[PDB]
Amino acid sequence: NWLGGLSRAAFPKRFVFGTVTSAYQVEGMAASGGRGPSIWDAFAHTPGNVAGNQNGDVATDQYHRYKEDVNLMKSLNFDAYRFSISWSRIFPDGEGRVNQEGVAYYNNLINYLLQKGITPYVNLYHYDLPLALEKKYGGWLNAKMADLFTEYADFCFKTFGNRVKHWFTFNEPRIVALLGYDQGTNPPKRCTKCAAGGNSATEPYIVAHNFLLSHAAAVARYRTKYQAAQQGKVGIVLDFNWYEALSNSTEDQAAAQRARDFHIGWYLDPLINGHYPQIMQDLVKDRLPKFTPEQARLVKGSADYIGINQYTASYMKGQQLMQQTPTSYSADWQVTYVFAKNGKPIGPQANSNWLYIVPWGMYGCVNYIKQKYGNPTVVITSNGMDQPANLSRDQYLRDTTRVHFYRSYLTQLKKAIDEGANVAGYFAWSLLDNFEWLSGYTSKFGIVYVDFNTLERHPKASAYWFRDMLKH
Ligand SMILES: [Zn+2]
Repeated sequence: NWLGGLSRAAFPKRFVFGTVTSAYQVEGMAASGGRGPSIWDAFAHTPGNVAGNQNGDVATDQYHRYKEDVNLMKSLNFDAYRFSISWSRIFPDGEGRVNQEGVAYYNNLINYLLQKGITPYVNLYHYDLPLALEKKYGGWLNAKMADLFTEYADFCFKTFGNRVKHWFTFNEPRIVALLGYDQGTNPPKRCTKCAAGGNSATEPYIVAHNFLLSHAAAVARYRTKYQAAQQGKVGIVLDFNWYEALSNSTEDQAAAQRARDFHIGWYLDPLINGHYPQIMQDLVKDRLPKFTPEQARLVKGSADYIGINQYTASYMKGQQLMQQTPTSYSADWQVTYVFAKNGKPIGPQANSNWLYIVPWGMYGCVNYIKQKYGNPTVVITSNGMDQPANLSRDQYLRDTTRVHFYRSYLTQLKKAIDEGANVAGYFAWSLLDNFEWLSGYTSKFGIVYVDFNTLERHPKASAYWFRDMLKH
């Protein structure tokens, strides 16, 4: 049947299903309601940076329409909603003066969600550093971010935490490090070649270290000041795409494992075990910052659950490990990407070139975390695929590839859970077609279509699929 045997009964009791957005991608009102600019506002307003020179000034205008969108997600039988708070909408300069109008918006959103029986899962940060902090402090290159982020987090805990019980600090710090400071294609556009400056061999590691230290500091503040009264939880969201050895050779299996360690272990080994992966210590050496014993003890165990954003999988081919002049975080892995095996592609691509449709990658990732890291509580915090630009409304709505995508990926997640993986929830990226970063409005990830001329919402076939699967 079109559900393929899936329903709430096929998952654990009290398993959480939700949808996901982020502030800059859906809110709009980017320069209104008292919001200060983020590094993404500056980046997107520069000609050439985003597809079609588009930006998030208006986006889906969820700022004005949030009750429509909450009504819709309730009608589709979701239990929860993952969204982010824009740091610069609360603190336009990232520190100092509070924008009360911004505070009121998130109060209103949170209160309506609760009124409608949808649990808020709230991210503090989703790529959108206040531009003032980038300019004044140098953003995530500066260890002072720990203090700056903790003060912002403290405000959010105090202001919203009597109602919000499920927090995340960051979203995919690996992607910030990779695209912001290795390749230099996302803000602040730093890299060895880059006009803005940078060093692709050192800066990604500095940035990741500062995310880990800031996460740990924010959680320490939660636990020492707020947790007794509020009784909520705080985690982090990490991307993890699967790596499969191209062959059973020792060198191909070692390559796939190196890729896992440089991708997810970079954050998970510190968060679970209190140190960076051994292979990273061995290869990156003095370019990898060292936690002091005290810092390592603050980072270890500092995530109450691990959010995983899972989309795709790649084959990995190995090589003899060589002594090499450092060039970049990416080159440090000493692996070779491969997208076919035995003459067959690993899967077909969605609209995004990096997004190969590989449902068994979901099982791969979840099983791996279960087996390697002592089966921590995991929440799938994003999973989904995109349609291309320029389709007709009805073409967007008949999204049979996305229906197949969710049925297959959820069957694979179910397989892992039935084998004992401690997965507590699953969140579809995205509730709505939205501003997809460098792709702007040319990539459509939503289970709900948004007409970007009229701003009208129309649920796609995949939205009705969820509604059917999730009925109580
Ligand atoms: Zn509006």
